[PDB]
Amino acid sequence: ADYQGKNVVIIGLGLTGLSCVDFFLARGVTPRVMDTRMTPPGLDKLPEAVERHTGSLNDEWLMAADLIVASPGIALAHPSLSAAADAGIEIVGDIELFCREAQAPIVAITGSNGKSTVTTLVGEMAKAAGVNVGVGGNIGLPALMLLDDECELYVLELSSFQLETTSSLQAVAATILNVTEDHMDRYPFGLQQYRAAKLRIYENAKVCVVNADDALTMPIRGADERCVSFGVNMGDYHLNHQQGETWLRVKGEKVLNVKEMKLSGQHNYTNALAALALADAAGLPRASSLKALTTFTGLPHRFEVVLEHNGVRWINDSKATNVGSTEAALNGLHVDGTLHLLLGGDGKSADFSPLARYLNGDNVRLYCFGRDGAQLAALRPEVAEQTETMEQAMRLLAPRVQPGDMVLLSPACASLDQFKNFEQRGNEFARLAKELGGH
Ligand SMILES: Nc1ncnc2c1ncn2[C@@H]1O[C@H](COP(=O)(O)OP(=O)(O)O)[C@@H](O)[C@H]1O
Ligand SMILES: [Ca+2]
Ligand SMILES: [Ca+2]
Ligand SMILES: [Ca+2]
Ligand SMILES: [Mg+2]
Ligand SMILES: [Mg+2]
Ligand SMILES: [Mg+2]
Repeated sequence: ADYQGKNVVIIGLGLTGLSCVDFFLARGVTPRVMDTRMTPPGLDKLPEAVERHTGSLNDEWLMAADLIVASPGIALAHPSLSAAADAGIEIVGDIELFCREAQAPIVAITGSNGKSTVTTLVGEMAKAAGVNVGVGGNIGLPALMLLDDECELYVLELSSFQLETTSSLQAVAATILNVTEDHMDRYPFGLQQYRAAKLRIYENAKVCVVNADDALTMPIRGADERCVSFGVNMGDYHLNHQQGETWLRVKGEKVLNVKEMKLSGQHNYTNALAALALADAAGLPRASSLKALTTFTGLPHRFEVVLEHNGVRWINDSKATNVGSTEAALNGLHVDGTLHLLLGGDGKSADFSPLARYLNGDNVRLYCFGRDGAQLAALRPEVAEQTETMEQAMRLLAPRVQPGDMVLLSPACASLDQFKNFEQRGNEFARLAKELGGH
């Protein structure tokens, strides 16, 4: 598309907004930019020529624009944007700009949880085939930074927020991995409104990879001839457990024993299935995609085995900052002895009731900490202890573990009451696991 001579206004000075600034400058267009923060981080990366307004939105700049490029962090429902829309001003996001320029096929991945794992895994499948693949879309690698005529395949992680402002995506393969009650400040009409944003990913997709276990991932008018499913018990791509072992199964055929993989957890096995389905649909060779499943290490803090010693597996799932992530960790969980489950932090008013279903059984102990520890201990008080900190909780459980046990940090909560971020929480857990369980 051609933006020469247009009055372009960008909202957001995070890395996404900065990537939009670069996009227009590279095309000889000098945009204006605004951010509601007084001192956004990206301010000191801007060139002198770019007019900027911080500390609020600038309504007259919006109402004068030919094109508004909105960060995913502001809602189309914000009054200033609604007023611009009412005036007929075009509002797009970075992904819309990307889709108008992309000259290679796009694999598009959304869902409440699992996006970065599946996106990274599809990217590894492409790399194993020797494809110059561009993987991005998260806040650390905005999609526009990937645009290059040398790129042969794009693999994008897309949020519901980005999909709301995107109309031109034509994915070769698209998935909604799952939909769980989250992000509800932005979706005041509930789960079906959150879903509706994600459902946009299937518009004009050639193949829709759907979750056989989550009906909210089905396209809006239902399953159609484009749909390929993945699931635990059944689907085009599913899991087979027999005689103590587990295999990935595709169209009625085992393709891989999961012992060849480096990932753990049933939900990571279904992530592997979704990735394989997407890669297959994209035209990547099956053999190299399976090879990638055997070499992919997984991402830090995503149900990550940081120590396996003396028959005890210590699992850093610090990125489980919400209930849906921890529920998926507990569902189908394989533990020979006792699960020592670490829950805690700032739960952001979540309903933890869903976790109760998994917390019966004589082989579970809860160790609850942080701001909302008392609420988490209440799930099942007779097997629960409460401490202030994660380290205190780990020192409580360490003398009790036995071969066959699992120590799982899957907090279901944000870390910011006690840590700088979830990476610091997971790194501290890994340090303590080695101190306390390594000998
Ligand atoms: N398919 C899934 N369903 C639910 N939770 C998942 C799934 N895949 C991974 N998770 C968990 O969600 C958290 C974030 O995983 P990640 O792959 O970073 O997702 P996202 O990029 O969507 O934030 C981790 O706790 C991880 O174990
Ligand atoms: Ca802003
Ligand atoms: Ca206490
Ligand atoms: Ca956090
Ligand atoms: Mg992500
Ligand atoms: Mg079901
Ligand atoms: Mg609170």
